[PDB]
Amino acid sequence: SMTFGQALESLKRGHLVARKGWNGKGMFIFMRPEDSLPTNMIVNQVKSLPESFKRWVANNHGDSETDRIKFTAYLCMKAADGTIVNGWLASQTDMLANDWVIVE
Amino acid sequence: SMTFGQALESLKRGHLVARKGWNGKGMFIFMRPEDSLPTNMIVNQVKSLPESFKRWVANNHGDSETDRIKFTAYLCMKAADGTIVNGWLASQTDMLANDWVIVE
Amino acid sequence: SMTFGQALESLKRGHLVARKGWNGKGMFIFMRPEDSLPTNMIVNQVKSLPESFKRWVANNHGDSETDRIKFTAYLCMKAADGTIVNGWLASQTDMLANDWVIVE
Amino acid sequence: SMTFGQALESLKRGHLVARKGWNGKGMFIFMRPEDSLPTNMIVNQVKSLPESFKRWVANNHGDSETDRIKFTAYLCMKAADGTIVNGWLASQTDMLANDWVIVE
Ligand SMILES: Nc1nc2c(ncn2[C@@H]2O[C@@H]3COP(=O)(O)O[C@H]4[C@@H](O)[C@H](n5cnc6c(=O)[nH]c(N)nc65)O[C@@H]4COP(=O)(O)O[C@H]3[C@H]2O)c(=O)[nH]1
Ligand SMILES: Nc1nc2c(ncn2[C@@H]2O[C@@H]3COP(=O)(O)O[C@H]4[C@@H](O)[C@H](n5cnc6c(=O)[nH]c(N)nc65)O[C@@H]4COP(=O)(O)O[C@H]3[C@H]2O)c(=O)[nH]1
Repeated sequence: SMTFGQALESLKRGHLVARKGWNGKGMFIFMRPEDSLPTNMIVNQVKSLPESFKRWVANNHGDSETDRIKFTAYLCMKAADGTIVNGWLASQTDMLANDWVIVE
Repeated sequence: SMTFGQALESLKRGHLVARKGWNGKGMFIFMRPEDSLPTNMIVNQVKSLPESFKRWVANNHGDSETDRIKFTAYLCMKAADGTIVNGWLASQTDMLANDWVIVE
Repeated sequence: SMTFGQALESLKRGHLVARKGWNGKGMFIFMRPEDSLPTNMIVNQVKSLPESFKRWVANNHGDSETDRIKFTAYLCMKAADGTIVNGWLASQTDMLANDWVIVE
Repeated sequence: SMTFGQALESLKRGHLVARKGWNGKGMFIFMRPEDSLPTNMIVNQVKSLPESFKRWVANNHGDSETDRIKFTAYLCMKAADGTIVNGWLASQTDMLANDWVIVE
């Protein structure tokens, strides 16, 4: 069994982790990596951003081929139902628990 | 000024919102949309997923051209420093505040 | 059939609320009220604070100044197991869902 | 120069911790301890609970049964403005950062 801090260090190394308290169900959390993207690609290609954000980027960067915007790493959950919940957050219980385990 | 609930309804409609308490700084939050992705593309194309997740998908879906996995909508923050924080979360203060405003 | 924003407005008015899927486990959330306490009370009376915090207050707030410290309102959950989780937080799913209901 | 996991272990041992960038504003987080309270006390004594919750306990827990209710440990923040934010939550950035420090 691990603390949440050990779970986090495992997540940073690319592993899948879970809490025993979740009682299996095929649930686990994982980390999606950071990347820095060109603003022109943000404006002209990226599907998964709302138009208001893309318009803001376009207004402040124009046609720049060199400007970039950093998208941070973040945690996600593969839920029991199979869906990926982007932006998983840790409850007080999760943060203080010592029942974390490695899934992969 | 708006409650967090009004801010959320604005976010669902694609707007950028902020709290006055943040004191400007060009900060705002926004919603990234939901999508359902083919598992073959998850395995063979998606860059922004860790290899452990991609290997799990490959082992359970193989070469399927029809299986899909849903990635939920989520909130993000465009921070003062210009970075996009994926998976923004609301503090108790944020949830209970009535100083939310529309940015765009 | 209530958004999270409407659930929050109901919580601010003292109700117990839940998402429909929680019914089987009987979970709900509620809001604990704000209060402002005098520094002497914090240092010498309040049991539910760690010694380091009481000590910080004593040394960074003379109780000779007449100062009070505000303890903010916050959300809590009555869990399936019957425990009270202080400091409940909303997942992306919870924030964007429209299946909230009033329990009382 | 501490991960969030090491910060959590220090919090569990009663310390006040912060991220380095918080120094200018003097913010820190701390853990409030768990306790178990008898139901009669919850219904008839505890001020810092809403009436609906006290009423729920009274009607879903006879105080004739000898039952106690556990109130979990949780994190809090001493904010820049000096207020105590009950139920502090960790952002993705906070969870993945390695700039945590012990304040006391
Ligand atoms: N709604 C939704 N769609 C998803 C999600 N994950 C993947 N997709 C879809 O899969 C496409 C390819 O993802 P990719 O290979 O990571 O290719 C991505 C990736 O390389 C990069 N990118 C965009 N946003 C981020 C981000 O927040 N973090 C990282 N690390 N890369 C990102 O930009 C490329 C193009 O992005 P898109 O045009 O959006 O193209 C995305 C998008 O249509 C998700 O969680 N939600
Ligand atoms: N560990 C733990 N114990 C709990 C909890 N809820 C109640 N108690 C216990 O019940 C006692 C009485 O609570 P109270 O009548 O609300 O009486 C409280 C309340 O009036 C006030 N107070 C302290 N902290 C807060 C806070 O964060 N918010 C509010 N609104 N009042 C607070 O100070 C009084 C004395 O506090 P204590 O000496 O701590 O005394 C508390 C504490 O021993 C909980 O969630 N966790």
